[PDB]
Amino acid sequence: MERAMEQLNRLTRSLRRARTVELPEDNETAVYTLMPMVMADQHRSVSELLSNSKFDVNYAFGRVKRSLLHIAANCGSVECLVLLLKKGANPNYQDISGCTPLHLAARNGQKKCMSKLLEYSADVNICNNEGLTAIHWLAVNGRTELLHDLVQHVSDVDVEDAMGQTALHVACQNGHKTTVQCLLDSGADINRPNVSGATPLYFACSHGQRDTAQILLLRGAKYLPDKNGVTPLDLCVQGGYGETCEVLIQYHPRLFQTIIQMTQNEDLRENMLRQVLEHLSQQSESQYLKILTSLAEVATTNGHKLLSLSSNYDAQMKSLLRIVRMFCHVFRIGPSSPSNGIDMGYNGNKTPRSQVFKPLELLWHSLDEWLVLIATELMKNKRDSQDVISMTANRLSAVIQAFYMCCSCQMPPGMTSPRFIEFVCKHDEVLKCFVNRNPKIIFDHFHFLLECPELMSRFMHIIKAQPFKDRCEWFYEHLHSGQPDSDMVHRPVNENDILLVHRDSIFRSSCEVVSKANCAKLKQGIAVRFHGEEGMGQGVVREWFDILSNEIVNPDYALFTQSADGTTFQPNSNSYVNPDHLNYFRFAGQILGLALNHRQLVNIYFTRSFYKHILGIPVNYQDVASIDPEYAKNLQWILDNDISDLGLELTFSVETDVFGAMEEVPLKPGGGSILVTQNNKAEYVQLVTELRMTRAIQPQINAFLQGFHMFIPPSLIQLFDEYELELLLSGMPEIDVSDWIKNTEYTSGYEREDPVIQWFWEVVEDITQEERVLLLQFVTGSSRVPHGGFANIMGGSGLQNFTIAAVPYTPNLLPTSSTCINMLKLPEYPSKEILKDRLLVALHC
Amino acid sequence: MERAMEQLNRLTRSLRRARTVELPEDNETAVYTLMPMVMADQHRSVSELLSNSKFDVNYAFGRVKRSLLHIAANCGSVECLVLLLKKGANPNYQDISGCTPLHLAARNGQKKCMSKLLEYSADVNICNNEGLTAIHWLAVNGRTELLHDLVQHVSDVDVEDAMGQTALHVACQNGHKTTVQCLLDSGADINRPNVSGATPLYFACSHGQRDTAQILLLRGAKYLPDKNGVTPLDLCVQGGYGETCEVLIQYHPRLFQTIIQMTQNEDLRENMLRQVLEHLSQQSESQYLKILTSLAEVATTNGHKLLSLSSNYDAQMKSLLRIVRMFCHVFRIGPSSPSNGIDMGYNGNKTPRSQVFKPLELLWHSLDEWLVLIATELMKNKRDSQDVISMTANRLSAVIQAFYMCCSCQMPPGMTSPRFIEFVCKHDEVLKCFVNRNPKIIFDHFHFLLECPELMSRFMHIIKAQPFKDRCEWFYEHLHSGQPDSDMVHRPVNENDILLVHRDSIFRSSCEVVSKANCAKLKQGIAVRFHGEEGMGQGVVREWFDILSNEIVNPDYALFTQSADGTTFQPNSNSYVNPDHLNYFRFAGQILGLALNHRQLVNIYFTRSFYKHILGIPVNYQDVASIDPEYAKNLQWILDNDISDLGLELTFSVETDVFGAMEEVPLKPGGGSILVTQNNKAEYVQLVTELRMTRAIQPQINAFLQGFHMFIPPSLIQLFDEYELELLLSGMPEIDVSDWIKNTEYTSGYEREDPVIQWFWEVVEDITQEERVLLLQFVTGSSRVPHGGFANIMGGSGLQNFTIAAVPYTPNLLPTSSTCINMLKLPEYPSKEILKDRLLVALHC
Repeated sequence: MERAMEQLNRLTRSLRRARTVELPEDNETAVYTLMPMVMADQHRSVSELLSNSKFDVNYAFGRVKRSLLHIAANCGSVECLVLLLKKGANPNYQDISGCTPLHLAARNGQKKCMSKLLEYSADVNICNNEGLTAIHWLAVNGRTELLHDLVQHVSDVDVEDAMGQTALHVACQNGHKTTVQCLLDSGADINRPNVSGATPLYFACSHGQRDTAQILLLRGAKYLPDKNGVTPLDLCVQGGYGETCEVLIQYHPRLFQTIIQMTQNEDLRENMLRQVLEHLSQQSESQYLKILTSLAEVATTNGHKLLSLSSNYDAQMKSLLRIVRMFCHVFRIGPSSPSNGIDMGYNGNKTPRSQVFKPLELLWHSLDEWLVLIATELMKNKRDSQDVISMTANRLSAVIQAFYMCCSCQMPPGMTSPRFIEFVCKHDEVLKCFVNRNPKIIFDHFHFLLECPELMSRFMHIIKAQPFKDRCEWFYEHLHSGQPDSDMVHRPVNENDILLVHRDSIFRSSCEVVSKANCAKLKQGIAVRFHGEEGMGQGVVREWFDILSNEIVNPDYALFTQSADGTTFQPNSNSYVNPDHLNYFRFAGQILGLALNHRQLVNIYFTRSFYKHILGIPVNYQDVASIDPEYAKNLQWILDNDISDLGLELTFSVETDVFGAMEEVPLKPGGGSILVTQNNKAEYVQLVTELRMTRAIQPQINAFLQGFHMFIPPSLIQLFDEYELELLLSGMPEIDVSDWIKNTEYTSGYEREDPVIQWFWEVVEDITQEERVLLLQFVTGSSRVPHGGFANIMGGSGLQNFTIAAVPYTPNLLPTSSTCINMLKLPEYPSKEILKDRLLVALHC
Repeated sequence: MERAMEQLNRLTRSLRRARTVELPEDNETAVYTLMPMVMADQHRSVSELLSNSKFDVNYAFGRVKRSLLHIAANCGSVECLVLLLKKGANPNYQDISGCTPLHLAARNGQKKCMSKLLEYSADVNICNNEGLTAIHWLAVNGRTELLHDLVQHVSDVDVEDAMGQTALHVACQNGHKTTVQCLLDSGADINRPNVSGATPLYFACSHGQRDTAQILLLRGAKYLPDKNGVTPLDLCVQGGYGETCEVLIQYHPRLFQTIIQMTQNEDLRENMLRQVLEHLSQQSESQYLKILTSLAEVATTNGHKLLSLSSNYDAQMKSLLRIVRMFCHVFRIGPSSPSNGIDMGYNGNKTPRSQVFKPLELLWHSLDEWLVLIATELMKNKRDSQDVISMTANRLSAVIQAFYMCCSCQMPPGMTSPRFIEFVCKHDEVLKCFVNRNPKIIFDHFHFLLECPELMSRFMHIIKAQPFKDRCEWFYEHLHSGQPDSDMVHRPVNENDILLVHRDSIFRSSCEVVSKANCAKLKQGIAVRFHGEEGMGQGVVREWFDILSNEIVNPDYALFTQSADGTTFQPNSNSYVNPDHLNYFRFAGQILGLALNHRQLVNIYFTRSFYKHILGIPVNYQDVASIDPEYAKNLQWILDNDISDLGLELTFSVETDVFGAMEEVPLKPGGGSILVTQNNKAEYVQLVTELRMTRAIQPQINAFLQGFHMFIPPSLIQLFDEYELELLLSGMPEIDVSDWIKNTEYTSGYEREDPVIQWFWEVVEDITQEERVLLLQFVTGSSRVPHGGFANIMGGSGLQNFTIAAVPYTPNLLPTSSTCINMLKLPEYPSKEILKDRLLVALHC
């Protein structure tokens, strides 16, 4: 009969909202309704008509093949969970990844399921095929409360992955508290060696969990190395964190010495040691002393042992520096307080210096014990001057580097001790005797001993004591290195190495651009752009300079002029008319400052005065000649004469006919109140020159350098000679001896028939280009022959090719090059060997 | 004798600082010392020993060949300037560019030089070979003071470039005051026709110099067109500035009408007219009226003249809109005050409406005079229904577009007048009769008449009145256009169309990404990136979606489930457990929202309910069947029966067994206090359904759409049918009739021997793909056959290939597809033509 509808007649009336019929005859259908309702947490609904059914739970679903009993892990359906277990189940199934509802409850954080599951039970000691246990699952997650609420059910703390890790091994690898105390309360093993022999502790010293480690050593946790032999402590280094060591050392003060041993080694990136020592140094004064004290002893030891001659030059030496460099750095931060860094409040100290520095004093005394002998040895070796000398020199070279390092920190910034100088006072001989052997060297050991101008304030001395001929291939080092100082050999990078130029007004526009940027972004071969247009990288860069190669010397802002030669330039004294000029002078040197760093020439060259004022020299007498010959020619006549002869005196105040005013102005205060002494003849005119400069040069020159020194520091340049200097502004010349032969002019009734000229050419045609280029400028001032060759020489005004001038000028005297006359004046030597020998004496100087 | 040194013996003593000897015997030397000293402004120094010399000034220098007399232009060396002119000179030389020291003094701003030069004189009427005169040089620079101080020397104001420009022509082309008044005071010509006939005034109307123009028309400056015939006034338009016109019209009120004539034209970018009219409208109320009034008359005229049938469809129509569109825009800014914009303070007005709108009223009355007849014509044409009809329709179509434009501005935003509706009330017949002819059209004229839902709040009406068969190639328009609404056919661009994804957590990561951006940046086929890695543009984009094609339907956050069919999805009702879900639902639609805009499928498809809740439909009865058959099967049995039969009633409060509570809850307040009426049988269960939805669907659905509508507005979609909808989510299917033939299942003791099946296939194999795809889903619900073909069908649970079912089900009735049974139930038609004809009646519906 149709009474089968009667159950539904109840369902429709009052249960159709909640439920359907449990007679679809497919277990897959049952999940298609229950799978929500399980997750609905419909506690008893699941049972209501399920009271009739023929579908057991051991059948599962999904590609996982997972039962709803697993699913109940998710939403906390504890009542349905029980309802399932009234039906029965084997919860720790062979799930696809070795999982189980228990693990999944933990992941879902349903407490009561874990409880009610474990009011029943199924073995937890099981694992995933991926490795983990229930307990390990919780340890990484650090799921404390359930995990403490879990231990009551379970027997063993020997639980392990098949790999062997315990929960204990996890919680410090991850970093966590509570997992400790429970298992400590449970009585687990503290050393519990891994398969590799590692320990729970061994993790933490990789980690930085200072506080647990404070508990464990309190708890009595043992210290010991790996099965391989390494220590825990080598790791807390590479973790960089030092309070964890500070915690460690409260439990083991013994090991403080070990760090002094860990630094002798060389396996490390040294910087990490600084992190540690930086911190600890700021953890006591009494520490801070004993630290430095101990270091010096090591330094002192290795110092002696570098002089233990068998020591390799590599081993001891590198060990040394790594102690010293920090030692220098530590003193910068400086005398610590207990538990704290540098002693605040009181700027002095408790007289540490002897206690800390005594081990040095023996080494330096020991150094002195060698060096003082050594001066005797090489100096006494008078008739006769492998090289143990050069060997031992190198060993000491490291030490010589120390003597700046040890010394250059207990002084304000930049300033040196005269104690350094006193060292030089005794050993000056030997010091020359090294560079006598080692031209190759300065930028390695000595690199900074030069660098100080306050030492070069004397040690200009040795810079000259090494003469010119050695400087050539190291004049080249500044080219085929970067500048061999490492900040200049090296080029940085930045995310925006780009500048945008406005094309029609590059002279003022670039001033608006480059002023709007900072040095470090610009200390690089940066690419350049137009304003709103690309420029093909290097292309616009070529355009940008070589346009500025015009704009700079164009009278675009009333800025420069040509000197008396023509074919060159010198700044206009009158550029103070328009006050922005200094912004252009600062700008000017910056632009050139790039030109040399990245080493493409400029299509400009300048007179001699300008290079000289840059490079820092007091300009000599004869440079005057390019200003006006009628001035200089007659001053030369004065250099023969004295006050006794000429029957005239200089009024030491003269009409400073400048700025539309014959400004009566003295030579000098005090200088205005004297008459000419015979000694003064060149000396005031030097001052007239400098005072011919000061009116426009002095402010403007400084403005120019301060823009210039951005891109090269002033002191790298001290090698260079001003004559050679332009070669990086212009490249080497094509030495055009061929076209030179073509247009040699001759005077004094004079043509190549003269054997003097035959003897002349015979010397010329064996001369190095390193001297031919000098002679070219020595007599022209300017350098470059035009594009076609030496025939293109125009003399500025009238095509005066170069002239060779021999005259009855005394053989007892040296030449003078009538420069803008494009001429060199020479004495007629009597004979060949006299010419061939003494013409060299004439020309080299 | 050596007494020649005596002059220098004075020089050294007291003049060597200031001077040298003037005997170098080269005039080029003299410049090499003086060229500074000239610029030094050494007033008298230049003369001192120059008193003896043999070098005249007419010799010059540089590639310019320029004298120091020119150079004195620079620094104001008036005394030296005179000193030169004591020596004599011809200052207006044939300089290289036709220049002269006078021009150069002006450029350098040295007043006295200009004075002292012109205490002497040389003809200023000369010019540059580049074109300019002295006076023109000053005009552009606007160098007033010297220029006023200049006129006293000079005779003519007829001065001109050889091109013919006067100073007067310059100063307004550039914009400047003072040059006017001086020459006005001088008595220059105000019209002064150029070679092209242009005038000084003619420049200003290109320029915007309102104030001079205020002076000139005050001064009596004449108005007149070009030699070509164009006006000044056409330029002040394209300069966009209107007060200059406002200045103009104070002097010429007559021309106010001309702008009404300038807008009829079509040479212009219309926007500039808005700039003008925007301003002027805000320059009086009485203006503001007369403006709109005049416009309507033009509109009214052109309106009639569009109905002057000879008018081309292009000309009058475009003229119209350009009046109306502004007219609409003007009212937005709205009723102006005198001299000012919109009347502040009082939100009403002075009753403008009839005065402004009357010209419309005739046109619309005139429109009504046509349309009311026109309904008669086409409707009375009853036996018999080129096409002047379609022609005149198009003409009116423009007008029909007006009727929204004229109407949709005196109302708050979005809302319409029922006056519009009243128009439809009379003309509904004709309105259908157009689209009856014009399927092709809506997005051109009507585009917005649809767009209003408040009009579609009725005009849903005509959207259905046009039936399905027309929608196919315009269902395709949304594909082979963008969406044919222009904002969607068009894609914007931005400088950063880039998003950065984090690869291992794309589901939550992308939520962190896309929430961190704004719509307009994202309304584009934007490229995508990984976090710290590139992704090959389209590649990661494919990866990003097609990973999300998994992540979305993965139970990754407890979000979706599979529906009863399997092989599809529906949202989990239980996703309210974890409150961020709405952020994912909003997120969800956004992600899909891109998928359709840029038209690559998703590797997902959904059930029918989900599409229906999206698209805005009230879900029908039979969609229920995918939820539970045991529910739906028995409700079907109820649809045969009524309260009279079944002997049962629904308790209108039932156990809402949800959230672990048999929540006794009514059907509805008021619904809970009734018993079943026979009419109610489907009606409450609809409400049960919607209330089976509301518990989870209602909040979540809205969250999903609000993320979705970002990338398509809701109303573009109103064309679509939900069945066809998925094709843009999945692409068209490979219609696999071949493999379909291979695995056709058969039941009711039934195999292809039956002629019914022969008659079946005979109909099937002529069916369009546009209907075959429907039938596939009509009986499967799901769409896609797996990769290998129709043989891969798995039925979800048990490989139930599709089944064809014919039964003694009455021929008087239509099919029902037992869908997840993969079956279609059909009546056995008695004969072939009955099958061939009436099976169509069965299947199309």
